[PDB]
Amino acid sequence: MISLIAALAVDRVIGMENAMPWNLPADLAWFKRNTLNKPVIMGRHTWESIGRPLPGRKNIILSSQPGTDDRVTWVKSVDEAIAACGDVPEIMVIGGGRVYEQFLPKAQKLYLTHIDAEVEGDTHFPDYEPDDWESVFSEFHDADAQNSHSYCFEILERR
Ligand SMILES: NC(=O)c1ccc[n+]([C@@H]2O[C@H](COP(=O)([O-])OP(=O)(O)OC[C@H]3O[C@@H](n4cnc5c(N)ncnc54)[C@H](OP(=O)(O)O)[C@@H]3O)[C@@H](O)[C@H]2O)c1
Ligand SMILES: Nc1nc(=O)c2nc(CNc3ccc(C(=O)N[C@@H](CCC(=O)O)C(=O)O)cc3)cnc2[nH]1
Ligand SMILES: [Mn+2]
Ligand SMILES: [Mn+2]
Ligand SMILES: [Mn+2]
Repeated sequence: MISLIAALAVDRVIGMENAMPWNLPADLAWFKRNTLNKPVIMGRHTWESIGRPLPGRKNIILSSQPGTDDRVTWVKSVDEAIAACGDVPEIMVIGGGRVYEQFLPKAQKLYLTHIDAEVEGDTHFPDYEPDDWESVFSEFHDADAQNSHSYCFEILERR
């Protein structure tokens, strides 16, 4: 099973200048809980944005060019990325925009955080078709001293 996990600001913005400008510790904790002990697939730009391997997860990087770091696994196509995960129950695709576009048709589940923040961005989460997806979990949180915007955790499953 393939799942996508992402945090979206207003208008589906996910990034600006290869960075995420907001800081929401509760959402990073949600990201860790839902990805730990699973393989994670990311594109090369997202690898450069994170800047280090994510511990406790098999890190798989998509790039057309040879890898430059043997602490992670480098693959050259979507099919190779999936194969490199082996026989696991759930593969987590962690972006960025171009990678989400390619894996969305193959995904059964979306883990989305909707952040109430207006962000100038240059990268967006793909338009998906709402009729194809059923919301099976949602949890709203007001802003607090640690998290400066309100946010909604949602899990959607392909109908
Ligand atoms: N808010 C969130 O949830 C979230 C999550 C992830 C990322 N982001 C943000 O998203 C932005 C990065 O997204 P992006 O769309 O620019 O880049 P991306 O999807 O991270 O990376 C694209 C790169 O991945 C490689 N790639 C993708 N598909 C491939 C394929 N089929 N075969 C081989 N290589 C492939 C290529 O690398 P080569 O050029 O080396 O071939 C391509 O240039 C940043 O702003 C980051 O902060 C946000
Ligand atoms: N909901 C969501 N939020 C994100 O921030 C996010 N980020 C990415 C890609 N970028 C990043 C950037 C930083 C870390 C990171 O530092 N993660 C730590 C945080 C642990 C914690 O804060 O408790 C990790 O070990 O996962 C992960 C992914 C992909 N999907 C996402 N999905
Ligand atoms: Mn092929
Ligand atoms: Mn197999
Ligand atoms: Mn806000």
